[PDB]
Amino acid sequence: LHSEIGRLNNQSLLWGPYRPNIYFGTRPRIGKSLMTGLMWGKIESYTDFQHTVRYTCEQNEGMKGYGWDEYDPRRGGIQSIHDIQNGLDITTSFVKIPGGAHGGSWAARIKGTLNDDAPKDQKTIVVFYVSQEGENSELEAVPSENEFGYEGDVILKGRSEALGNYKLVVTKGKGVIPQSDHDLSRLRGPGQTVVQSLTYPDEVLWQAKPILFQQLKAGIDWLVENKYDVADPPPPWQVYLLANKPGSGNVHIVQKVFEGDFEFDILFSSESAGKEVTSKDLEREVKQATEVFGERFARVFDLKAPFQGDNYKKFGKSMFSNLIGGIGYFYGHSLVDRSYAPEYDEENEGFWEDAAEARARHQEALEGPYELFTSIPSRPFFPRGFLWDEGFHLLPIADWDIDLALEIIKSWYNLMDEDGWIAREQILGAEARSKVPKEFQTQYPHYANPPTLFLVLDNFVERLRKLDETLSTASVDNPEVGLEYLRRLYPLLRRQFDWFRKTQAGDIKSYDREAYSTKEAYRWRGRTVSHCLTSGLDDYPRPQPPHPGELHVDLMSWVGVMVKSLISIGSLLGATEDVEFYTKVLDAIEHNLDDLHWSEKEGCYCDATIDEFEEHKLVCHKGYISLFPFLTGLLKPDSPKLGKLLALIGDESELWSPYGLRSLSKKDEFYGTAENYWRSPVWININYLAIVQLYNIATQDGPYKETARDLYTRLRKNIVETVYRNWEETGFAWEQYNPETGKGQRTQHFTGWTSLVVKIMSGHH
Ligand SMILES: NNNc1ccc(NCCOC(=O)NCCN[C@H]2C[C@](O)(CO)[C@@H](O)[C@H](O)[C@H]2O)c([N+](=O)[O-])c1
Repeated sequence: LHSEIGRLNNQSLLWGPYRPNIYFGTRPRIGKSLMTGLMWGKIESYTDFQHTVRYTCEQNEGMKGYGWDEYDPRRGGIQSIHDIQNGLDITTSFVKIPGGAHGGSWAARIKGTLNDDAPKDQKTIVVFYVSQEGENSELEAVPSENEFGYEGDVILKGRSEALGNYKLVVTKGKGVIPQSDHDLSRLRGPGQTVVQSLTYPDEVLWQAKPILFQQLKAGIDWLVENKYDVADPPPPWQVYLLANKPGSGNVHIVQKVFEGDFEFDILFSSESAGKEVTSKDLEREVKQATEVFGERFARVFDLKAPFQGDNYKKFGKSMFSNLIGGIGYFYGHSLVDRSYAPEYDEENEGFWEDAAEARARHQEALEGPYELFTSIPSRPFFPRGFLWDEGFHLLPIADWDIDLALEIIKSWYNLMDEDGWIAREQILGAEARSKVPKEFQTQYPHYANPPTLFLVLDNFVERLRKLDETLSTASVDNPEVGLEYLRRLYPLLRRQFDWFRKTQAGDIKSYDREAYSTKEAYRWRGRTVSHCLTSGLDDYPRPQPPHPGELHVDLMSWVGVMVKSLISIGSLLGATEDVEFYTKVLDAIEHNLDDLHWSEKEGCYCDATIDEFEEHKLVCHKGYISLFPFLTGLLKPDSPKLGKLLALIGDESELWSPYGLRSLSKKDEFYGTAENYWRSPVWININYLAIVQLYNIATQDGPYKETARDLYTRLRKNIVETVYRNWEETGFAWEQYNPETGKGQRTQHFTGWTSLVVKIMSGHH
């Protein structure tokens, strides 16, 4: 029955708009298969279209906003694009119809509505782009009755081993199609839908924009050749309408020109299913999907006071839909340095200069291919997997569809190498590589990243302890299924644990360092003078200079998080030899956090180094780092240390702003310095951890109960209102929030762990 549920999940999740890097497009969870993409742009002149056309996601002054209004990857949803430049408000509805043996059918409706500023007679070019990779697969446009293009629907017939037999139809659609009186209409028609079928080597099929432009250019070249000129030029839109040449190939370009408002549909019909999909089907399923989404939202994200109002409900649906609608499928090679140069060991003073020299050797090579199914921090700026981000993305996703979250964990864990390493950024394939400068593509097997995915696993364990509806929860309703999942995953968690202890170990025994355990001390590899990218907290101030004797209290705390889950899961599997080892490490970390990291003087945790004169020195920068033992759930509810941290969190002159907890204290010398990334702004992921821990203390007998209750209440309020006010004003979730003004700054469309705000509002942790 475990294998049964796995097959049902496979079939359920196969199709999706799993191309978050573009406004709109579909692909299935198969590396080499069928992919679709939407392009549009107004055409007003002979040279404007190339600047107006939209394809990959961006955010600038010309695009007001975009995102999913509702989305469930099992069913589909609706996306809204608000394009100032092209004067267009676009709707893309996408829906899945289960059936057959090949992962079902789907349909999309693309609807374009001119805004008020647009000339009533704007010409808009719309392109649907279709590609198929594979050695033994086929795809063909059925030619039209008419000479020059299509009066009605365009039918593509294809086949592959992955998908079997299928048909993809691009319907005729509603809207005025402009007509030309030019001479040229005698050879190119007066204006009609057109198809060009082409073939390129598989590996470049993804470059839709250049492929399309290469065709437009050849069209124009043909004009110049055949004596069409400025004596008497055809209208711009006709100059950019391709000559109709349907046939067979691995690329098919469907082009339409509309005057005024438009709509058309794409229907993908799996032949192995019932009868083929119709437009009337699409409308039904769209309506049905909405109802289903609505009802689930109210059960799963039941917003509590003072956020019960409809305004906060629209806000919640927007934050949730955009996070889950980021889910993508990636496939291809990664760029890894597998030299393991000894300089990466970072054992010397000045190691950063060594490791730069090792990097300058450039021994990195492509390897793979790999696949990943994952949600993403930002469609326009970060459309790929990020290790510790995913930990946060999956927390609300898990509430919604636990089986989906587990799928994404499985996907992530399947990437882990024999050593136990997973790269912190997953850039798979040329398409993903295309948005990342070369200098930043290379992953390093010594670079770790917070194991935030353990948090999601914790939520699963506690739920396990105490047809789409059925599938979404199958892994908790069927305990044998739950356990088998953990059984298969458990070894890899353990490998990761050990990998941490091997590669990220700090130096106790070689120094004048007294402490309860000789084993337990951690230092992030990869740090520069200015940065510690691997910790997640890029420029949070650390010991200067960096030094092989550093210990990092955040890293040690993460280790604690892992052991606690390893205990929980190990128990469920009866791996007693293991569970006993874990307990001794937990015990040691608890003592060692105190022995090595606690400053009695400052009243918080700190990172350590080694002096000019070789003694252990604590270095305190009051901020997120300082609270780590608390945020990660390691301190007992009656601890005096905890009480002292509650004082720190509450203190307006340190961390507590009207807008949330500041990343760094206003008292710290490093406040608001350098790039001021993690040196003062309010970050929702860390605020979320605090809100959760405060709630724990608040709902449990103890000395800090009512102080925590007070902080919980006010912090939940502050964080939600900050993210909400900004959403109301700007349309966007932001990466971080300004502690002085409350304004969102840095990356937009950050959904992204900012979306955790849905879980904060709904509460009852
Ligand atoms: N002006 N542009 N400079 C610039 C510098 C470096 C790079 N490439 C390194 C790839 O890493 C990054 O993206 N940047 C670090 C920012 N990290 C943020 C966000 C996130 O990393 C993902 O949400 C979280 O995980 C981190 O916790 C959080 O601190 C690029 N680039 O174009 O890729 C551009």
